[PDB]
Amino acid sequence: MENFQKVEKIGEGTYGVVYKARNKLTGEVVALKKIVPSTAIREISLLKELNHPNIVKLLDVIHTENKLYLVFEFLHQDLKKFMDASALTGIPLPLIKSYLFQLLQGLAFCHSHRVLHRDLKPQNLLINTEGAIKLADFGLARAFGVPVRTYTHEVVTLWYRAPEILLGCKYYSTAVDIWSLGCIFAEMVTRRALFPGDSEIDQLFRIFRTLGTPDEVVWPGVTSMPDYKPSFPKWARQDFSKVVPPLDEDGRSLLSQMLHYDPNKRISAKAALAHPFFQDVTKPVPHLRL
Ligand SMILES: Cc1nc(C)c(-c2ccnc(N/C=N\O)n2)s1
Repeated sequence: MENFQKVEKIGEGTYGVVYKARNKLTGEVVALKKIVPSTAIREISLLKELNHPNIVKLLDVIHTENKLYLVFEFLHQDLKKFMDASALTGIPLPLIKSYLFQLLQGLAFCHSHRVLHRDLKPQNLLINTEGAIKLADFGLARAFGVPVRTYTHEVVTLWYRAPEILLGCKYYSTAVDIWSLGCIFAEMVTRRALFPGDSEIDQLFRIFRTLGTPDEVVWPGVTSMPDYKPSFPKWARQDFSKVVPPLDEDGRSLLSQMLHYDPNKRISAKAALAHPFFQDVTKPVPHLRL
């Protein structure tokens, strides 16, 4: 731990602040996240062996006097920022399409080894001047979870949370990740969050008012879920043409499938890569201001 010299604060996570750190030894620049039991360790240690070009590498795990340290490779920017930096113009489609392609490539990899992220948001997606984007804090939800607030004495984000999770399902699959990504995808195209809910019920209803209130017809077993309430308002499904304009039909189709209520009907990572939308996929370069 005394092998790193803090430089600045890359930000604050839901369970620990992130710092950019100089590696006294190698002298390499790394992302250091401070955070305990043994089960977690065995788990987060297992993540070290998991590596993919689009999965932000967990270089080394460091546990000292009940003070956990995650050492990650460093990337200079996250999508949340890059987006704020492109709100006026907007990310070019070719970059959106590639960013989604690579993201699923990664998702496909993790899910393949049955590793869910549970909490994908732009802020956990990192990019480099070379045109690549990677997933960060992946598989960390399994190790621990989330309090009532956060370490930073605040509150997380529900905006990208799937409905099964919002409805009480305690045994959710990889499908939840596809939902989050699909939301992100939509944000990239419109430059505004899809379901910016400010509470679980707001989150749910906001989702209801766009895709209609679910039921056994489109989501078999939906009424038997823990937090499902028969008294839910019955909204009608809005036209997707009004949701992600001006995205083309290939996009709307692909998105529609990433947002199917029924998790098992929801499109998978491996499958999304073969969807017509990636017929003309390339690898543009971003224009980050460092
Ligand atoms: C929240 C974050 N979680 C991780 C793992 C982050 C991260 C990872 C790599 N590089 C960076 N740096 C971003 N800007 O300087 N941030 S930011």
